[PDB]
Amino acid sequence: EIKELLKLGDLPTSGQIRLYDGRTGEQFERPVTVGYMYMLKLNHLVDDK
Amino acid sequence: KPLVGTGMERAVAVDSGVTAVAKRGGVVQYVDASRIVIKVNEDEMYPGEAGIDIYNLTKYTRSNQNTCINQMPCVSLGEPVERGDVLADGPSTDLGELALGQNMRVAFMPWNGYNFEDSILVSERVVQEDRFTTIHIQELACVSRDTKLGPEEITADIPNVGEAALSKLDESGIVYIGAEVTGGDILVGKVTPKDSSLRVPNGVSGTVIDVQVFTRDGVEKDKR
Amino acid sequence: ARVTVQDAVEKIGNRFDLVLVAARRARQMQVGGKDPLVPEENDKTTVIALREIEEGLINNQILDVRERQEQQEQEAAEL
Amino acid sequence: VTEFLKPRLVDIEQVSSTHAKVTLEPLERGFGHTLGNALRRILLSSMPGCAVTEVEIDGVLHEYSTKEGVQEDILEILLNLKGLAVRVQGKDEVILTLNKSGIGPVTAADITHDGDVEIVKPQHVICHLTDENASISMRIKVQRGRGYVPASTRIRPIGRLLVDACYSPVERIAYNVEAARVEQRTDLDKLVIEMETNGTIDPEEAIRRAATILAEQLEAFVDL
Amino acid sequence: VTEFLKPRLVDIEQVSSTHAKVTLEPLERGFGHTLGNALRRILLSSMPGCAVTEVEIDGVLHEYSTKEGVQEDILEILLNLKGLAVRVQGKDEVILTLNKSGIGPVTAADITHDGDVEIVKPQHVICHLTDENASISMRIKVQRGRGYVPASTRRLLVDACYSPVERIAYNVEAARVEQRTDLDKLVIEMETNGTIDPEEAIRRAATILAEQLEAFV
Amino acid sequence: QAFEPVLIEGKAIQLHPLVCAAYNADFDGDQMAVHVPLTLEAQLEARALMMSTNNILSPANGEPIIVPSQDVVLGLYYMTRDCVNAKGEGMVLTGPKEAERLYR
RNA sequence: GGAGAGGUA
Ligand SMILES: [Mg+2]
Repeated sequence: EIKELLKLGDLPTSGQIRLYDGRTGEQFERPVTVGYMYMLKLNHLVDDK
Repeated sequence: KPLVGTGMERAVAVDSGVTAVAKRGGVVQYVDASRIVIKVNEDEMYPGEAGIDIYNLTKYTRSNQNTCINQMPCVSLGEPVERGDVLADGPSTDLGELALGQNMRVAFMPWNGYNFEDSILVSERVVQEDRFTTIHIQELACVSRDTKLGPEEITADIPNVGEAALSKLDESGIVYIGAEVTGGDILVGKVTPKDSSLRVPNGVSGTVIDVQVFTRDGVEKDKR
Repeated sequence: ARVTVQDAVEKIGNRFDLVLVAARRARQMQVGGKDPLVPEENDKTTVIALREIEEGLINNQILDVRERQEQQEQEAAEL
Repeated sequence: VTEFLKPRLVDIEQVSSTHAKVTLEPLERGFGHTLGNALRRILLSSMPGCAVTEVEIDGVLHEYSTKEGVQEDILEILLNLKGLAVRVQGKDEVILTLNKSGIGPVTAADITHDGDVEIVKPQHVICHLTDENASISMRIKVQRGRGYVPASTRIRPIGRLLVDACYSPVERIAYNVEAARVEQRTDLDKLVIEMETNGTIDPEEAIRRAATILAEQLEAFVDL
Repeated sequence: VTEFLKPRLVDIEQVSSTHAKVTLEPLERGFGHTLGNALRRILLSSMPGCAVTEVEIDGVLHEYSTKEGVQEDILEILLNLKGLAVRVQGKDEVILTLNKSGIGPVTAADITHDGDVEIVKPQHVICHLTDENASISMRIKVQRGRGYVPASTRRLLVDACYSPVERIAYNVEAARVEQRTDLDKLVIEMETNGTIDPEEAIRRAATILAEQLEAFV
Repeated sequence: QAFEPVLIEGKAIQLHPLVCAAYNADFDGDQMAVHVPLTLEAQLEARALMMSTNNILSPANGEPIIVPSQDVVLGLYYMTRDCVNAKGEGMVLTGPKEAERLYR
């Protein structure tokens, strides 16, 4: 069902797309994985240490 | 909101105390940044004591770990509401479902070693859009002990310091509400009975948002 | 600047008395009014002493004999 | 051989209000990517923009309080204001004034616009007044800048609130190289720059700005 | 404001005649890559140059043979010939001649060169003769080009090396000036083939790009 | 271990990634402490005994202790491989740097 | 200064 939902949108079903480096501007081979992840900022700051 | 939850959010959100869950469904009569008023439906109303439900929202107040908790309305004029529904979102909630952090676009790939062992490389949009900054609230106290050589006071005058550092103290000796102090400043000016003035801890910035003073009985109360 | 001490250790093959000889030289150089034998390039005294040791124009025995000679002249400096 | 065709601007297609496309043609082999990448980095890096810097609300002392009548806090007002889009013709530092009374949203269109300052999106929302006799009057300060400038690192009364600046018109830049058809030749490219600005910058002006900055900074290599 | 730091080329160091290290300091936050990378591509890919393109061995019909008198095979010979560095000021395409007899190394310095044709490194060994009475004469055809090409895309054919550069690299790191914070620094390091001094090559690349993007401004 | 310091406009001690193996120091929140040697002999002892370029072989056994750990190794392994049929297979080159230019 | 609780590696 993840594959089906992905294909509902026009995204590549494999889950991995092809990026481009920022500095050089040339392509990464080996298509990489990109998505959306939920992240939290834990209560261990640097300025309290 | 978290893009991929486990459906067990709303329960944790409303079964904790932070969100302001309605008690009798009705119609919002006037919302505001601080309070809410609900005209109760006809059915859920007692015969006498008609009244209308009213909620007050706790604005910025320190938690136990110095993280500010406040509540924001999540409704508007004319919106019906039902029993058990959510009205005011607390800290880290969104339309009454738990939301602790942010969802961000992630790509798995080594990048010039800047994520060697477990480190994380963070683009500058994450800080430009200001979507991780967290508000902290600290409480600083200053007491006027009753010691030998007589007691000591909080007079605005202290020795051997230029008026520049005193620009932020009013005539009494307590900083104004809203002054933008920085590292190494004077919040209340105390005197060595014979300079014990409280000072901001080094390195911290921020704005003063509230001042309180308690006085023991039998002592005249100064202007502030 | 220095990153290693390998060649200096080769000149003085113990890696412990190396520390003491270099320290004595740097002490002569810092509080004492002596001068370096190698051109300085905005380098601190410890690194300069190590560089001097590296070229082999100062070791323990030559340091001691120079100290003896200068002290003999100092004894002859009062007349 | 030993001679290179020079590029040119063929058409600036305006697909939408804030979405644009620029076409450059012709390009010898191996320049497509070079110019595309150089221009992308320049455009995303440094374009002169305009943004709000200081706010001065009438009856507020610091941003952590609340005002009676408005729905959001002051923090959300500042946040919504930070994303305001505006262009100024001559002056490098202007002051706008907003006055509103009566129920409803307060769009950017309620700003008392001067002759030269131009708002690009007159439907942008700022706050919701929820009382027939609750009013807000504020004095916005707009400056001209060249990037990101946090409130902390810049450089008076207790009435000024400082927001972070985000002077950058462009938001997303993409590009594509594709073979074209000159009278007759093979391996002759054509560059297409897709631009999504926030509406405050004219495309052709932006691309010319990037070209001139790149060239006049590259001048330090000739006659070194 | 809205005005940028122009640096003045801080250092150029000649570790050798054909290997140079030029450091430029300082540059805006994130232009070291932009400039260091455009120059990289414009140097490697496209630039005027003259390198041998075709081979004509007197006694070989085809490139699948071996000659009585040479201790190597033909393909290694043309490999060693690929690195030959020649400059021709006047004309673009030329055909040049060599002819060697007798046991001993066959160096480019012994070639029959003209005034316009100049060999950069005359000590460029080409082959070794193992017979006192075996001789080889050879005709080499050289052109003007723009980087690398294969030969099947165009006689004994070899790949081309139309460029004076051989290695380019760079790095970025922060550095200090009068009184100032948080910029970047560029360190170009290049190794030309002697056909032109490295500094001249950098100048050539910069002017190529600058005149390329003129019509925009 | 000793080190030279390089000033950084941040608030975290930057550490060279090779010595993490020696410290057994993951970067998931580990804290480290900094001391300074005051006297002269202490400075020379640091430089000539504990500077990181003098502890390469572990005292337990001669084995090196700055082995490239976990990511550089992946890079090198992916670098020295061979697909049976890749782009530009079979040509001949005039030394390493020529191959580098070809690849770039 | 000493106890108790929680937390990080
Ligand atoms: Mg750890």
